Amino acid sequence: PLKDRRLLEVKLGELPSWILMRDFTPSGIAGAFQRGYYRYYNKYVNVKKGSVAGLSMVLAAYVVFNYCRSYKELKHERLRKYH
Amino acid sequence: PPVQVSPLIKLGRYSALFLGVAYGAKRYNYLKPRAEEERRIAAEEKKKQDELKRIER
Amino acid sequence: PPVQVSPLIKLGRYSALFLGVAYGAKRYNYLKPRAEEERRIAAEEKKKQDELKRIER
Amino acid sequence: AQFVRNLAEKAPVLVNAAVTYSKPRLATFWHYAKVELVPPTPAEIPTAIQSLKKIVNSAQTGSFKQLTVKEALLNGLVATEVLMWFYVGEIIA
Repeated sequence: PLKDRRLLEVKLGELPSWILMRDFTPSGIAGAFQRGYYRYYNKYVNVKKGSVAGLSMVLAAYVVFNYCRSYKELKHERLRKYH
Repeated sequence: PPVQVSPLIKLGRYSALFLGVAYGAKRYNYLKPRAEEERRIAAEEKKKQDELKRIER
Repeated sequence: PPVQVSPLIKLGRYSALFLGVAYGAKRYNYLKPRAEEERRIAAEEKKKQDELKRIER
Repeated sequence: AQFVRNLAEKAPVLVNAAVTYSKPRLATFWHYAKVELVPPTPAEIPTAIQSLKKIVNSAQTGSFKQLTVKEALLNGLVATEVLMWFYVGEIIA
């Protein structure tokens, strides 16, 4: 009953239908990053008894980010050659 | 409260397990000698470099 | 006119087959280095015997 | 000194208590793991092979392409689950 649905709702056959019904302009990129931040915020943070997990996630994410950034310079000391 | 396997997966699992066990033993056997020899010949090379810097210090 | 297997044996066979395949690969891997080294050290020994009879002909 | 050694004796009692608390949680894990004391039955092999052939049927004609995403995501994640055991066997190797 709807053209645009949550990408999980849509099927594989109409997969490209979803890919083409949606927009791509940078404004529609900010209007996505914002939605992500605000889902996280209003679901795990803006609550009267926020916990560690309300924060630890972004930290342990930034961690993996800056690990991926560094992969190149770390292929030079693998303790074993044939992995 | 255990949940009975949807048997497809109970099948798919242990097969692959023993496949990997065989793969590992095969890799070990097939790989040992090549590395042994490359390292021993590199040891010849390093002894040669040692005597080089001995005479070409 | 083939005669259907009394399934007991059809089971007992190919299992043992692949057991033996694994056994063989394992033996090959586990055995290569020891023989390599024993023979190379025997080669040291035979070169030494050669130089012995060279100086003690 | 000797008091610290006495504290160590109390700590040993505390360690026994730590073992005592761990065992019922472990017993719940054991209840899930107590299903098999011998290798799995070859009775459902038919069910599994038939489900596999039905998957092949859904595949060949191009009918599974009407699925929703979440289902295929789940399927692939459990596929990779099964897969990791291959590297596990390598570990044994």
